[PDB]
Amino acid sequence: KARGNEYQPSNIKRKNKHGWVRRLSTPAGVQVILRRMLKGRKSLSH
Amino acid sequence: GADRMSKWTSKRGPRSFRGRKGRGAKGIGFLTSGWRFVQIKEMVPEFVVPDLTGFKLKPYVSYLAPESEETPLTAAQLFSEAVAPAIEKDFKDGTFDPDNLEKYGFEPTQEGKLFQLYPRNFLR
Amino acid sequence: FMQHARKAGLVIPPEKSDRSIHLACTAGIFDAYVPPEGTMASQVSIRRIKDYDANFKIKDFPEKAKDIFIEAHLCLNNSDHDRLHTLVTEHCFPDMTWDIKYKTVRWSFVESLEPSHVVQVRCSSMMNQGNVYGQITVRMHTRQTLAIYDRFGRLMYGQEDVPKDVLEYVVFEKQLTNPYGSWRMHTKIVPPWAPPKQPILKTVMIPGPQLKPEEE
Amino acid sequence: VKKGFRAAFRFQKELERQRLLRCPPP
Amino acid sequence: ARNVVYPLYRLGGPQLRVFRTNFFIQLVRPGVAQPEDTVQFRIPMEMTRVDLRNYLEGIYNVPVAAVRTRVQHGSNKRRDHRNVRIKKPDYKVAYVQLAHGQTFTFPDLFPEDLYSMLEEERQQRQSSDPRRGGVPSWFGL
Amino acid sequence: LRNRVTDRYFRIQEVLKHARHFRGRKNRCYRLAVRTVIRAF
Amino acid sequence: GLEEFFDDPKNWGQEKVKSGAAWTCQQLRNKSNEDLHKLWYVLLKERNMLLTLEQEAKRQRLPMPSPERLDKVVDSMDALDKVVQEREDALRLLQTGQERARPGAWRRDIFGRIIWHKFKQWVIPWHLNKRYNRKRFFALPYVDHFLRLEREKRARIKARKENLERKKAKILLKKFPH
Amino acid sequence: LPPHYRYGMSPPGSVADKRKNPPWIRRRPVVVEPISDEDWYLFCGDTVEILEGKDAGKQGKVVQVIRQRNWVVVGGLNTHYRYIGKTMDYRGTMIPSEAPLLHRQVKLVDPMDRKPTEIEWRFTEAGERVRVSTRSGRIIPKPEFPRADGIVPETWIDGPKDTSVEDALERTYVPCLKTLQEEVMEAMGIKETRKYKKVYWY
Amino acid sequence: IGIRLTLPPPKVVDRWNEKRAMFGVYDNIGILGNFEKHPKELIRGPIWLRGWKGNELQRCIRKRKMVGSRMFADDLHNLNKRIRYLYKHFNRHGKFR
RNA sequence: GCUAAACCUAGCCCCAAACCCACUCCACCUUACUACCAGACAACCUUAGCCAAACCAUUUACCCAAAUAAAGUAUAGGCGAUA
RNA sequence: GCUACCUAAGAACAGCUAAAAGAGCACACCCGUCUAUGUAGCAAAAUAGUGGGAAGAUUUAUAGGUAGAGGCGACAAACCUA
RNA sequence: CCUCCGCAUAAGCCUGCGUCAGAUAACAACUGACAAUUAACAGCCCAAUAUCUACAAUCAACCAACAAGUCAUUAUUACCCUCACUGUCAACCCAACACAGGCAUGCUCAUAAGGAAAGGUUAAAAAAAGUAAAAGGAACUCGGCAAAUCUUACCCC
Ligand SMILES: [Mg+2]
Ligand SMILES: [Mg+2]
Ligand SMILES: [Mg+2]
Ligand SMILES: [Mg+2]
Ligand SMILES: [Mg+2]
Ligand SMILES: [Mg+2]
Ligand SMILES: [Mg+2]
Ligand SMILES: [Mg+2]
Ligand SMILES: [Mg+2]
Ligand SMILES: [Mg+2]
Ligand SMILES: [Mg+2]
Ligand SMILES: [Mg+2]
Ligand SMILES: [Mg+2]
Ligand SMILES: [Mg+2]
Ligand SMILES: [Mg+2]
Ligand SMILES: [Mg+2]
Ligand SMILES: [Mg+2]
Ligand SMILES: [Mg+2]
Ligand SMILES: [Mg+2]
Ligand SMILES: [Mg+2]
Ligand SMILES: [Mg+2]
Ligand SMILES: [Mg+2]
Ligand SMILES: [Mg+2]
Ligand SMILES: [Mg+2]
Ligand SMILES: [Mg+2]
Ligand SMILES: [Mg+2]
Repeated sequence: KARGNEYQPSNIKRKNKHGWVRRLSTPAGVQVILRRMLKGRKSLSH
Repeated sequence: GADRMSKWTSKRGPRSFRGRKGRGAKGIGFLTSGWRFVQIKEMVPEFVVPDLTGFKLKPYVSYLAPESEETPLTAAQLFSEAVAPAIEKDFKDGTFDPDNLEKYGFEPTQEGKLFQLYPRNFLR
Repeated sequence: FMQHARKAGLVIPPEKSDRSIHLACTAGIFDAYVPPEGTMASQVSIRRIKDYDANFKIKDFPEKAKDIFIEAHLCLNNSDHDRLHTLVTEHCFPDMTWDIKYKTVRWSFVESLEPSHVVQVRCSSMMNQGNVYGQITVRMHTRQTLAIYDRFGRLMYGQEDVPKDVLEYVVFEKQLTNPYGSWRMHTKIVPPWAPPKQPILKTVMIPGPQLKPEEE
Repeated sequence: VKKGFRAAFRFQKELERQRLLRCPPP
Repeated sequence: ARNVVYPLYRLGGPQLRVFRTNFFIQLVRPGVAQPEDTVQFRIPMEMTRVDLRNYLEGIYNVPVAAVRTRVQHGSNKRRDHRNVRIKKPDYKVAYVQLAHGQTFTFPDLFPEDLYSMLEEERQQRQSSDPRRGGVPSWFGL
Repeated sequence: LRNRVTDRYFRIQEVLKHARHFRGRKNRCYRLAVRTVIRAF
Repeated sequence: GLEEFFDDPKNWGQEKVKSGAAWTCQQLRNKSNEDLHKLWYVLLKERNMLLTLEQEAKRQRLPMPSPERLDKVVDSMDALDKVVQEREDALRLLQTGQERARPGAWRRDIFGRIIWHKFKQWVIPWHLNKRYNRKRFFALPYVDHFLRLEREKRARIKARKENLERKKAKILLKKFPH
Repeated sequence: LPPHYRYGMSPPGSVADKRKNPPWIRRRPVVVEPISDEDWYLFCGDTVEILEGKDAGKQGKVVQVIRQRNWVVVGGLNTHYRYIGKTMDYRGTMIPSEAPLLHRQVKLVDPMDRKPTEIEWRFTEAGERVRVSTRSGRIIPKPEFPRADGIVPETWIDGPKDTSVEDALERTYVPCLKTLQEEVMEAMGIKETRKYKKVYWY
Repeated sequence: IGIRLTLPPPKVVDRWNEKRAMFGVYDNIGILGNFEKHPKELIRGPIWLRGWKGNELQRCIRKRKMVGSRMFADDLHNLNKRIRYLYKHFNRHGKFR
């Protein structure tokens, strides 16, 4: 009906879906953290 | 949405993370048999406190004392000032060899000694 | 004013620095001999002044005092703040130059009925930032004119044509520690028995007590 | 800043002209 | 000790001992009214109640009955001029219930020339009376 | 930027000078004045 | 028992307390070892008293009498720790010949950044545990381009810095005749 | 502190300094001629002659110095005036305030000749350092001055928490070659029969 | 506004300094130096142009051919894109065809 | 008269030369920055497409090792564009 | 982390009829038939009234899975972070 | 005068109307400093080998079924010590907002708890939401839409 309320916060789902470990397990995730430190972003993970 | 810059802490997660995270406190024992915790006097540290009776040293130094140049200690200095007397006197009086070096003071292998040095078990 | 600082939380450490605030004029004065209705201490002060500067004389001091007076007043007329600083103390500068701002001033030295005459000489102690200062008092009796004009150039009081007899006690002081120090005007006596000056042609009122909403 | 000083000179002359027109001397 | 690895222990071995401890503590006056026997301390996050108890019993030689611990959150709500979050350091608090009859109470600490020239000249100064009419009071005429 | 015009002020103020006496925003603004001044000429 | 957390009550309400010079590392070297062990706890008590005092001062919304006292005891304890570290390090280098007193090794992570991986204390070996094997102490080929890019970044930074300082030298040498 | 900081007359950390130079301020920097600390020959308390600028043609004693801006502040020379009283109702009492001076603007002075003489920077035969005068050589000593840490090294008294000089200088060290913890252990007399077992490291 | 109220500082131009008084010297060296050196090797500059004239894409292809191997990845990517755009522009776009 | 307007520094770009990086107090691959236990878990794959050919389907430069010249020649190619 | 579907183990359903119910009236609850307001709105889909179901093919919290040349789909060419 | 709300737990954010000072619909939810939530509550677990485990729930008794259901140990070996660590605040979360929206669970079912529709004045039009209506009672209307009332029968899918 009414949108915008998509993000229902859950910390466990958050860190499992976008955690350091998942990004290090997936080979492409290593490239994610590499591009991110390359650009110089402060938080490499969530 | 969620904040990234704030450092992760036990406060942020659900009950499970709040329990499992830990805030830097180091271990004291273990936990078994229905969340029954048990500490051990062994793992419990023991502060070593001497007596202060007949102790004249004071935390502050008087300005009357003169300046003394730096003397960063080093292995060669310590050996030449401490052990060299014994070595030279035993040389020029009796006889010795690379053996019996534990007499002069030397740990050929660190195991079997309480205070290991590399890796060191003790702290500070 | 420390309660507001406490209540706000602007806590600060005390002023700590090897530097020291150097000045050239002590605040106030040491000794003011009350004028009449109309000694060995001065001699000792003169001896100390001579010890600090052998090239000194009492007989010529009134002439230079008169000169300093007249030139300082001419510098007031002309707004010569630099000369006035050089020849007047920092304690005497404010009371002399505070109220005259936003307006001009006139002063002429017509003549001197009686010659300026020393009254007393005083000397300071060693416990003044490790320095000393010497003071002199001189009675002066002359005739001058004064007329002020405000921002808009209209006369406040006084007349430039008609002089008026005047008698005052000028106080000079000098820093004897430095070589560059010179005598400069510091303060005045303004004794009580002295008469009041001429009032202003304008009339004036004053506000009564501001009755907080309760009769009294 | 827009470099150059010829325009600044031209504008200084304009300004002094305006100043004289505003408070002309006797 | 803080920022120091401990030697790992396995059963049947020596006992860990500290000689030059690094833990520092701060007695503090409380905001909430605690009883007479209670004391409070501000300490790091690494310490614990048992080793703090040994600390007190050994170094300062005071009998200790019980200890509780708490963690306080430094507010990260502050923001600098760059709009960056500023966090105050978190800190642990210890509440020590004393032994039989100590009955401790945090005492009071703070119960009780250029300036000379300044106040001298200030009290020498006289307020310009209104009858003068905003005239300089320096001249005699 | 290596070449930038600095005399825009003057080269437009000549037009505004010729259009000083007009009414409305024409006398003040330029693009409203240019379309009018050339028309006046 | 508890008053040692506070200075002499004579000092209470005083704005400036007397304080002597700090400790010298040379002096601590010259002294014995158990003397240092005792002085450690002495300085501990002093520093605790000072911290309590400054915290109470912040609470009462006032400054502390002698702040330099704090940094004095601080760098004194630092000199003590430094001397003891020097002694134990010289001893280790005499016996074995190790400089850091904590085993480790240069190792290449997944990101290609070579780092001094230090060792933790473990009960079972690395070939039997399962957590340690997941750390994946090696990098893959695709990391080469990213490494090249960080190298390019460092090069640009150094070049900007050196060009900056050259231009500064040039401008002030131009300005001043010399 | 931030880059390109401005070292004004006030020191860092003071209330006036933090009011003048907040964290967010970004003003133009200051250009100064390079002056190596070895080439530096201007210390506080030394007599200095000024011959240009305001109040030119005089000499005096340096109040202090700023090595960053190459400034020297001298007592009562090159002085303007400022009020210090509360301006709310009180007018504000005047006081003279000094201005800084550059090393190229100022020249040192010979004690006996008391004239402006430039300087050479030599090593005396005995070492380790000497500052010498111009054409007619005079050895200029360094001024004497109260350090900030110790108010008086001569008129100093040993407090309770201050240790005596004889006890501070007396040494009791013994190169026993042994560990601190072991030494303290036999000092206590305690013992421990249990032996530390080996553990893995990785 | 673009104009500035105050004048700028005067530009000091020492028309007699080292290189302004030395300018152009050793340029005919090839002509009246018995042809030991040509002026093309005399100039100071990049390696992909020392006595060479050329337009944009010529310079780009030359510098990738010569110093392209030493080039950073991002610079070489931007340069390849540049030569691609310039090729297709000069060859497909414009008048006169 | 206000709102405003003006500044010249920070620094940056292009070249050349030269090869460059990592507390060694603690922590960080489990949910990264978390003192401490039995898993057998490991990578080596043509780039394609837009576009041009006035459609599109074969085809359409993108480097891999001396700058210039030979040479835009020999050649290839819905023998067309083009290479 | 919305949504479509599924997986693991959980929770909710008063009262009145019938007294068996993919039954009825009807709370909570789910949905959204009709009307009006609103349309830069309280709201990037709501408010008020009225309505269908409300022990089931029900509703729902938690974690996991299905990823685009695709998934899912009681095919509306639906849904897959407005 | 309202309460179809409240209280707390969970999930979620993280100090976000507690003390002190300040200037800045109204000027505290804005800034600087100060203090804070104390575990018994809830997380943070189980030595191995082999081995055992046909018989739902529905007050579980009867009857009554079908969609066939949520729970147990045993023999041996080894087994000293002990309660440490972590969350504990708030007027709070997802919707760009102090958003009339959305939100699981236990008790309260009208509240012992929580709240305030009106800034003040006049009572013009038009507009929204209600209330009442003479006689007629669908003749309005595409259509009994809406409102009112409590009502019959028949067709297509
Ligand atoms: Mg959104
Ligand atoms: Mg959901
Ligand atoms: Mg975000
Ligand atoms: Mg707790
Ligand atoms: Mg205008
Ligand atoms: Mg194609
Ligand atoms: Mg569905
Ligand atoms: Mg029912
Ligand atoms: Mg039904
Ligand atoms: Mg409908
Ligand atoms: Mg209807
Ligand atoms: Mg129904
Ligand atoms: Mg139904
Ligand atoms: Mg269909
Ligand atoms: Mg269709
Ligand atoms: Mg419990
Ligand atoms: Mg609570
Ligand atoms: Mg909902
Ligand atoms: Mg109430
Ligand atoms: Mg209201
Ligand atoms: Mg109204
Ligand atoms: Mg009717
Ligand atoms: Mg009908
Ligand atoms: Mg009709
Ligand atoms: Mg009809
Ligand atoms: Mg009809």
